Amino acid sequence: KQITLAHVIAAPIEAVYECLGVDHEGAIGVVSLTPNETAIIAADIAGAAANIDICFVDRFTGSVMFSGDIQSVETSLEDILEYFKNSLGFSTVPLTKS
Amino acid sequence: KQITLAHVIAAPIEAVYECLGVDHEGAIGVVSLTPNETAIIAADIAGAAANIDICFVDRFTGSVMFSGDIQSVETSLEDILEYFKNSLGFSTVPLTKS
Amino acid sequence: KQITLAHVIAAPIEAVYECLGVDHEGAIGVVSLTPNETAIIAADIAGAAANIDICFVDRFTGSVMFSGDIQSVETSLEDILEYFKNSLGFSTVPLTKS
Amino acid sequence: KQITLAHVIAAPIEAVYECLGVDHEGAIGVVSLTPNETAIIAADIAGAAANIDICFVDRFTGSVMFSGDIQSVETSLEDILEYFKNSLGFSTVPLTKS
Amino acid sequence: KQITLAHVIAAPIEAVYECLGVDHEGAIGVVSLTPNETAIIAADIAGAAANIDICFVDRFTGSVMFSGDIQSVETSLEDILEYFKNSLGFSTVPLTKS
Amino acid sequence: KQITLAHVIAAPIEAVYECLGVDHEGAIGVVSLTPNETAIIAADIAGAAANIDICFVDRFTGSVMFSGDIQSVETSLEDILEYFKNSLGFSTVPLTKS
Repeated sequence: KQITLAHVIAAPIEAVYECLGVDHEGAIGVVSLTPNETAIIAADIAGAAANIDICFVDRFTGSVMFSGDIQSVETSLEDILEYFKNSLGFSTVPLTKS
Repeated sequence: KQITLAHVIAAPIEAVYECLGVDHEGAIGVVSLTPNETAIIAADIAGAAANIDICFVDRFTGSVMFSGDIQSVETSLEDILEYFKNSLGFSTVPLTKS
Repeated sequence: KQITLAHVIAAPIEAVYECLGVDHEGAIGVVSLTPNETAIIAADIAGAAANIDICFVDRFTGSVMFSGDIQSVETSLEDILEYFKNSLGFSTVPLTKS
Repeated sequence: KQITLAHVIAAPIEAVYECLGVDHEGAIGVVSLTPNETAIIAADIAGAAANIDICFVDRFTGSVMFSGDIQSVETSLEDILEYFKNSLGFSTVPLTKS
Repeated sequence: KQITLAHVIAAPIEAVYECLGVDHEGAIGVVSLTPNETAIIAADIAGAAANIDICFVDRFTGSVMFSGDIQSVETSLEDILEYFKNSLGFSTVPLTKS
Repeated sequence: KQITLAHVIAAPIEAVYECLGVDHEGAIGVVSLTPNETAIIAADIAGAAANIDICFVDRFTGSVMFSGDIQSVETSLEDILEYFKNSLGFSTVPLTKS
């Protein structure tokens, strides 16, 4: 049980927005974890902050992405890292910004 | 022989339901175990409570997911943990809620 | 976390330009990394040099391509390799030219 | 990083030419490699011998095809295998003739 | 590298002939292989027996079909299976009749 | 190699008949399989019961449809499922009625 990425893109670009198909507004939170199925649980905690929009949940690769105000995304990532670490006994990586 | 996840999502969201393709009603039980093939045996015990709906069984990764009323999912997970522990001699993780 | 390709094509040809659909001017930077989703983060750093044009970002295969003056592409690739190595703790391959 | 095919068809037929849409003259060099995006780099090296004509470059499947005199195609395939092996650290298959 | 189908239809029907657009005479050899591009190489070996007529070559799906006397089609399929197995190092399925 | 649909419509309607262009008499057998080209082989086995009429064979999508008495259509579907499973080593879905 590992979270290998819990990243936030503060200021994405047109090509990054167009790729995900979002409103060209806000940060993007990216998460990678193993086992791959737990992307469904991570997506749930990220989606609990109602202003966060789930971009895609891939249960095969273990990937989650979501958009919203920089602050909401950081809280969502922080919440995912905190729960998975303390409750689900995952070994989490530190949060990263670009 | 390990069950590394036996998790229930009590109140999933639109994006989580849409991802699995269910009726946007009920909890979701998630299970990870090794060896990976025994996802077929776990799915059988989860599917024995006839109101539980099997979402996907992955025998390559060792992943099972299923929907239904919060109570049915908990019983299904509890039954899987109890059988695999006592009968199949697995080392099980405690049941988790989100 | 691996960057397996960080390549620059200094002098591409008509068929290579026509394939990507660019202005038949400049070098092409090609990047492959795992996990595949981090193509979104690599594309962001490549797109930060405003004269670089993002050709395609594939989050499923982990592939990024972008065009612009040979010098801009090298800096973009160099920046991607430097950040992913130092910040995101990736194991990067050396930059390559054709 | 693998080149799984680097094949030359010395004497193709009407149906093979008509399928690719070439001048019904010369051999056809076929290349398959992973990652799939590096078909763009292989196409560049094949297209460097100016008498070779690029038929199609598929960056999604990792496929390159090109026509020209039997000798030009062999050199192009030989060059691709040599560069990818020595420079890009690919594990190449032997060249094949039909 | 896999040949998943190498099938012969000994006695096709009006609707099968009309679908392919052939002279309503002879067997039909059907071939599926991965990678998909090698349908071009399979078509070449099938077309080497000059009485065989190439129906379609799909390089995207990896599909080849061709008509002619039952004996010519069997030899063409047998030749494809033998070459791809021994030379191109494919894992071939047994030849099938309907 | 998968048969994903092997369905029979016992009592179709005017709009369904008019859509296919049949004599407004009998059931309709619908089949979906991958690879898509094997629709030609499925159509052959369905067309072997001479009272069955082939509606369309799509080798690109992998789709077959045919009309005739409810009993003939069931036998044709049953025969397709049995052959593809036992001979061609397909993983077949159960037959369905509407």
